[PDB]
Amino acid sequence: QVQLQQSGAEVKKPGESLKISCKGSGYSFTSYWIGWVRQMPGKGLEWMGIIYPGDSDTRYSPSFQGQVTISADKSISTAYMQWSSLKASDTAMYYCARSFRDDPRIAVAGPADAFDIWGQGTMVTVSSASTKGPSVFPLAPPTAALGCLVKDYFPEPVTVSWNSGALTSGVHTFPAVLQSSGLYSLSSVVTVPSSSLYICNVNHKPSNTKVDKRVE
Amino acid sequence: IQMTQSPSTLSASVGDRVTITCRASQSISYWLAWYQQKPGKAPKLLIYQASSLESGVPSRFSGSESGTEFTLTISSLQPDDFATYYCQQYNSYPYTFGQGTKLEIKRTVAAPSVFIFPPSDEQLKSGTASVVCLLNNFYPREAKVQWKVDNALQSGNSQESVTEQDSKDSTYSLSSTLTLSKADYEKHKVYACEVTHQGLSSPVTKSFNR
Repeated sequence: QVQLQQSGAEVKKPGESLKISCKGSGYSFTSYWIGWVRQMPGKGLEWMGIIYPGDSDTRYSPSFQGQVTISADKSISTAYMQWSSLKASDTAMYYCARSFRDDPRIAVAGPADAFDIWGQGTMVTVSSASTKGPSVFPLAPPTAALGCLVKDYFPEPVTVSWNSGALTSGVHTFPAVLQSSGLYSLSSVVTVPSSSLYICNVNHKPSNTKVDKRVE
Repeated sequence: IQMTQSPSTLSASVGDRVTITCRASQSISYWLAWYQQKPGKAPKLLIYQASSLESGVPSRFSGSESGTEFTLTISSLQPDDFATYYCQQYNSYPYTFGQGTKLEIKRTVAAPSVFIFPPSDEQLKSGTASVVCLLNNFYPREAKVQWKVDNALQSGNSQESVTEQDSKDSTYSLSSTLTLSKADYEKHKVYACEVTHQGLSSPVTKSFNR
């Protein structure tokens, strides 16, 4: 199978250096251009630059020239992107992608075409915050709404279930928002018969936090 | 080169013929690609060189060009096709993408059910107060929430979050959180969120006294 495998998610502090990787399998890595593309949270796709691993010829968007270094190790079919000094605004999903070619067998590829193979993305989060478990507060109530406010944690994600997974109809768990404090917050709600008047199960893997809060 | 997509969102139904457009600010020849992306997943290439169908992509996708205007057509929309679509020019460096067109599932108007939640006394012992307004199972996505603290419009101190279209009923839900210092929270009486939505004849207000 033709694939690009990217390195795992990274949570870093500003100023730190970071190198992420993109490993090709199932094709001649040195015969195709590799591009890097950024997607900031909630935004569109932005092209950062490209490299031809066969000779390490590189081009950078003016917006990223001098902020990142793109490189390749052809001996192990891996391309890299490296920051010397991460900024908070580098928080984004980063994709590597291969450019299409009809015939890879000709030695000179010509300019980079459309991206036909995409890596699965590497999430990079840059923040001065430290790992911190959530505080969980109840959202107290024919139909009644109730919920849990999961506040002030870092980094993403938390998972939320209701009644240990037995209660799934009518549940809405909202996307986290980043607060100006630099910590995240989300809420999870469920609607239930007002006649039945409930425990939300919050897990935050980074802090090893588990909280089961009764909402009365 | 600026790539502009239109419309920004499109609501359609399974079996619809849909077209979405991409205009380049100058000639890009035919070096135009179209991509599909689903939430949290990597893009997938659909069309390259303006009209060439990527191997393995169903032929219900087609691309065409008229000058600087490029069109992506889906001839019969299927459930897998609801997604965001991006165009990209690769005529000249830097390569640039359109801002995306989200294709969503059309359904009938549904007014939101609105709920307001005061801060818990647990949280008040912490120094901050979070007031939460829930807009449940509504359609279309466009809604507005305004926070009212003793009749004074709030600005800059709320954040909101929206779910993706519900897998079963194609509605949206939204939560807005008003954040106040507990000092400011103590100094006022009435807290209200005011909800405006196409499904509502007039704005709905849920409120409480501290």
